[PDB]
Amino acid sequence: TLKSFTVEKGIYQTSNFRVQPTESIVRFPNITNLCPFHEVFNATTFASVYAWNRKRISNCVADYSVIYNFAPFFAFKCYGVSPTKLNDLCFTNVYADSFVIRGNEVSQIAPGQTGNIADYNYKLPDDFTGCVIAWNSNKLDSKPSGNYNYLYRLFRKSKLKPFERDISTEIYQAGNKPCNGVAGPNCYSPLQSYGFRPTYGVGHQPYRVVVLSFELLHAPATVCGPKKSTNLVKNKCVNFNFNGLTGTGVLTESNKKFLPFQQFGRDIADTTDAVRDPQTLEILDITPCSFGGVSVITPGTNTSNQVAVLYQGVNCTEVPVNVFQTRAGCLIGAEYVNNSYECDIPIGAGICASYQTQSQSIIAYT
Amino acid sequence: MSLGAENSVAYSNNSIAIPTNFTISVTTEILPVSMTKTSVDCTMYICGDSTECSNLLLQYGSFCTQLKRALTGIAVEQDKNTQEVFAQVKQIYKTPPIKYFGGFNFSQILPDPSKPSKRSFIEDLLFNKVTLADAGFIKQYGDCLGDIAARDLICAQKFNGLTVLPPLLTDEMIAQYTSALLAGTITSGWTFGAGAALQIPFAMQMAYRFNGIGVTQNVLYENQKLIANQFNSAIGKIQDSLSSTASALGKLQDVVNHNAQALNTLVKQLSSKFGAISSVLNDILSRLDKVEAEVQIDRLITGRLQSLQTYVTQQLIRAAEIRASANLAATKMSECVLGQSKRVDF
Amino acid sequence: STECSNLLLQYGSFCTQLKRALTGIAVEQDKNTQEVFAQVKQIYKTPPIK
Amino acid sequence: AARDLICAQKFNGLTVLPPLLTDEMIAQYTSALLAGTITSGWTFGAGAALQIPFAMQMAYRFNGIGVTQNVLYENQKLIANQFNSAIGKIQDSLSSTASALGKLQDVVNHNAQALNTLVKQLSSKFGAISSVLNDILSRLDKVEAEVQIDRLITGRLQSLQTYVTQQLIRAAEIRASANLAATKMSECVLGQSKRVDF
Amino acid sequence: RTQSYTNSFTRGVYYPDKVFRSSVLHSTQDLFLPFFSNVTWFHAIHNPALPFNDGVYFASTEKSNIIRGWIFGTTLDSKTQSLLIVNNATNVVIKVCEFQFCNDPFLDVYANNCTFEYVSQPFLMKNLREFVFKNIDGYFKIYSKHTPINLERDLPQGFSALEPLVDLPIGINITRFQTLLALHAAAYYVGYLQPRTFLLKYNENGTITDAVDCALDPLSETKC
Ligand SMILES: *[C@@H]1O[C@H](CO)[C@@H](O)[C@H](O)[C@H]1NC(C)=O
Ligand SMILES: *[C@@H]1O[C@H](CO)[C@@H](O)[C@H](O)[C@H]1NC(C)=O
Ligand SMILES: *[C@@H]1O[C@H](CO)[C@@H](O)[C@H](O)[C@H]1NC(C)=O
Ligand SMILES: *[C@@H]1O[C@H](CO)[C@@H](O)[C@H](O)[C@H]1NC(C)=O
Ligand SMILES: *[C@@H]1O[C@H](CO)[C@@H](O)[C@H](O)[C@H]1NC(C)=O
Ligand SMILES: *[C@@H]1O[C@H](CO)[C@@H](O)[C@H](O)[C@H]1NC(C)=O
Ligand SMILES: *[C@@H]1O[C@H](CO)[C@@H](O)[C@H](O)[C@H]1NC(C)=O
Repeated sequence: TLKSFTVEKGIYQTSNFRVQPTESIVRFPNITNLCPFHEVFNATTFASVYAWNRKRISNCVADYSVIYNFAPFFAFKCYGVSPTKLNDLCFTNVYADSFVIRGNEVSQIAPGQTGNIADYNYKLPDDFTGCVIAWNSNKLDSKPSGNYNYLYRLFRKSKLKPFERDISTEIYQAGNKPCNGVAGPNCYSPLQSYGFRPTYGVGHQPYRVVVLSFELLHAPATVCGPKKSTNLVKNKCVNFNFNGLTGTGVLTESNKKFLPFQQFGRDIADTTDAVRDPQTLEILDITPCSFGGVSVITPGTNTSNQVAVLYQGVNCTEVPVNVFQTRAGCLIGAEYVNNSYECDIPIGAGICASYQTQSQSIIAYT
Repeated sequence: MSLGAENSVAYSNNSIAIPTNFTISVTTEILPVSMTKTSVDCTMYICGDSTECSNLLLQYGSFCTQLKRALTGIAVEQDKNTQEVFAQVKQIYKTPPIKYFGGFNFSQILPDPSKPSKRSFIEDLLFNKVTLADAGFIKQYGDCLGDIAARDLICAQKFNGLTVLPPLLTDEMIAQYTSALLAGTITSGWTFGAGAALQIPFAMQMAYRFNGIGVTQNVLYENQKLIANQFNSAIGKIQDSLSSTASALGKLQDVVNHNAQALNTLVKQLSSKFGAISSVLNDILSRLDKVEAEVQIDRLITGRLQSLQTYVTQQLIRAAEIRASANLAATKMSECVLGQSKRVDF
Repeated sequence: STECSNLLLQYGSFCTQLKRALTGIAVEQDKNTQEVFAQVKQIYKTPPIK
Repeated sequence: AARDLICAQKFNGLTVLPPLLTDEMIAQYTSALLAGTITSGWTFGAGAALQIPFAMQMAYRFNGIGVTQNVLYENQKLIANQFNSAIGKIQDSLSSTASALGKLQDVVNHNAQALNTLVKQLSSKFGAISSVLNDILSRLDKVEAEVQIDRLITGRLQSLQTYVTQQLIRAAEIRASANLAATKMSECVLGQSKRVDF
Repeated sequence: RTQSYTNSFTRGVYYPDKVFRSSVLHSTQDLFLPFFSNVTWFHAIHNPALPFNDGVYFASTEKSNIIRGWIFGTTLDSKTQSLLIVNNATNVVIKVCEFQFCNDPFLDVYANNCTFEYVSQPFLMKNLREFVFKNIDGYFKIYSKHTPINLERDLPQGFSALEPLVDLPIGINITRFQTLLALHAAAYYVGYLQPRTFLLKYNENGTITDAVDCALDPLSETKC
């Protein structure tokens, strides 16, 4: 730590000791059902963009490796998460939103986009965490005579708020003369047709779009992926996995009075101080296991290679990663004598150390 | 605002004003000497036993080596300040058990053997009035491990890599030095500050002090009881002001409060995102893949390193101020206690 | 700009520290002037005979 | 006419606060110190002000430096003339040469150039596409504008922290000089100093 | 129906998140009811729709248990799934089913597609009750609290934080709302939520005890 082969007399802060974790604990809710992703990604007909269908997924175990088997897409484009880490952690509820657009408007299915679909049909919020899945459907949602079964809304009074729907079909008016239900001069129907043909270009093909919307855990978790639980131990520094969040610390029984809607407890530095176990409705205090600072007390290497080690701030019945107890920690390797001299190496609250003949050894004194 | 009462002294070219009496005044000057010694572990503050964060923290060079070096220099400088101010006497002088000094009554400033820490009454009041933060100079990890009542700020500081180091000289050593200085002043005069302590009766020493300000020494010997009574009344008024008024010791309370508030700000900075998606490092590591979490970890590392740098720079500036005040206190210890000063308002 | 304010809210309390430091400097300047010049308890004035 | 520097400092959030004591109050304090020095000597700094004729006070000052007081009384008009000539020389030097007051001018100039640099740092791009937040917010969408605005925020925050740090160091220097000025007020004006070159 | 006006008297505080905090002051920004506001007292013996503007505070001080449920929407005469809440001595079924009900919603003590049929404990048991409704990003949030008021004259002083009960997963374009009656009279208060910033205070048991509205008077801005 000094980048030198010879050290001088004094006390040096070298490193920190940390108690390593022994076991691992995974605590997940006891859920045995399977999530209906096959009925979402494999359907005969999907709904129109202005009337998009929302499916609520809950009380099941979700495996995301079958999504590639169910549908022939390329990119599993997620925003708040990653595709490869979806099977480890878990959420409260998952929503699936299904519609068919053209190839030009796939880029508008994104947080912070404007246009036709993103402003009048389907708007994503700015803090959207989830994945957007899009794939070509020229062999299913196209006809040689023109597919008119899918409609889009291009005329509206105002922009659409996130996750809103508009199903009402009224004659849009853009002038002072009222339409009064008659599509005449300055009157247009807001529902226009895609008109899908297989002879169109690659940017005009139908695209089947499924939007998976995850919400982070605030309520006790109803959907969680495939992971076997582990029995709970206490009063040991372990690695825990409580409903998707990891960490290292010591779990003890807690005297905190949680309200029944509360599942966690945070500290001032925004760290999970207390946790609620998902299997048994029990409150557990999380505290990190023992640590501290280590100071090495030495004379020069010209004098001797003997050292004394001060474990700073700890009460060393808890020492490991003569023995004398100071108020700066406790001292290992120096023998406390009942004599007083001038200070040579300052240790702590009135305690010094020196190298004295009376064989040579390191002594500590006041 | 008013600058003071209007006065107009009666000046003439043949008129003088000569005082016919006097008063003995005892005033109080309070000077900071040291501050709290702290140590910060970067690897636990920034990362918190995450291996990936440590591996990306080694890419930033030796910023924490010089942060640690600066904090160590401040910590040694505090003990040096206390040593320069208080350890000025060579021998621990003791007062003889016959406590008669011409009628001057030093019981409120000389120590007593009833309590373990042999402090005086005025020192007891001064130590009771300046409330402390009760920081990590006393070990508290056994208490921080046991969750009792509510979590303290000190346990949140300790659990995030911030530590308070105890001073080298304990409070009873400072009280021993102060008592030795008082015994040398009372029994010897100023002779103990320039060589060997030569004893002198206290009335004759006070007559030397009266000769030092241009007053003939028979004025003391003809007014000894009045001056002794005035000194005793002024000491009693210092007692009553210390028992009643609580705003006199604001400098040492400000020294305590700044060091508490800086560590509280350093703990509260850990909840910031600094443009990342989360302030929690394990959430970033679990929700994301390698590269995107590396980007978010870099954002958090840059923000926490900047906050730590700001703390260390402000600590260096405050240590410079404290060192200037301690140099002034050591000069006042040499010139007022160990001698008699002709400098005006010193 | 509201977007810049919402993005600046994510940086913690750097500006509270900057405001505190500037306030301390500003109070310290008035303390400097008071400690240099207000060394007299009463406002004496010179007699008209010069 | 044209936009001032102080207006451009004001429009960007930089404000200069007035001191607590006005210049008339400082002049009142200075005149009170002068009147107490002339009409009392050093007696007004150690208690109540006791009057003494100025020739007798000056004889006390001569007695304090090791010269007997008959030297003043036998050379009073010569010493008065020498004092008046030296005060007139100070008048001539202050009306002629203006290079003596460079310390207070440096105090003014440092505070001017620090705020000028802090204003001029708003034109820097800091790796973004522009230094204007409105151009970034109009040209780009939300994510790209967030990236460019974050770069500008980091640069402006760094420059503001640099300003505050150098202001703290300058304030430490100013406080040391003010402590020296308070000591010289206590020891040169309110008394007579035996310290050499003080 | 008869209208009156009453001071809010520092009421209408709810828990902003499901995270336990104790012995700490927290700063939140959410749709709150501002302190000392001007709420409206309605005496129902007689009714146009009350507008839903950025959330609605609701309260009732009725011992006889007459007020029972609401309808939230825009038109409320069929054609759109709006809301339905019935709270009898039996279960408390929240429905989104339209009904084509009359313009005077009275209950007698002598439809179409449906999505939500939640059944839970009785909401209704000196029985002052509190309600906060909110519509943010398609989510309908409902908060509630009961308080044993001693002197039934107006809205009391003190604090009683509101706990979340039901989170409906969907709701679009809530602009108006209405209440019900029960006959064999009613008296409710309506307050309006505004995006205020609050400084919450937690005790050692994790209960919200005091709060400061940061935009009420300059003393509260100094406290914030
Ligand atoms: C989960 O475990 C708890 C306690 O071990 C039990 O009460 C509950 O019924 C279990 N749930 C299921 C679905 O098995
Ligand atoms: C979709 O479902 C139908 C009917 O169950 C089935 O015939 C078809 O093979 C399924 N598609 C895939 C890709 O499994
Ligand atoms: C902590 O240290 C003190 C000091 O000697 C000791 O009395 C106490 O027993 C220690 N606590 C333990 C060992 O749990
Ligand atoms: C002394 O003072 C008196 C009264 O002011 C004045 O008349 C006289 O001229 C003064 N003495 C001298 C030498 O000026
Ligand atoms: C003054 O001295 C006497 C002894 O002569 C002592 O009893 C008394 O307590 C002293 N005064 C004070 C205020 O302590
Ligand atoms: C509340 O608003 C009404 C509307 O005019 C007004 O008459 C009443 O005085 C207000 N209440 C106050 C200001 O307390
Ligand atoms: C917290 O709850 C305990 C147990 O009921 C009670 O004794 C204590 O007074 C409560 N603290 C408060 C109300 O501040």
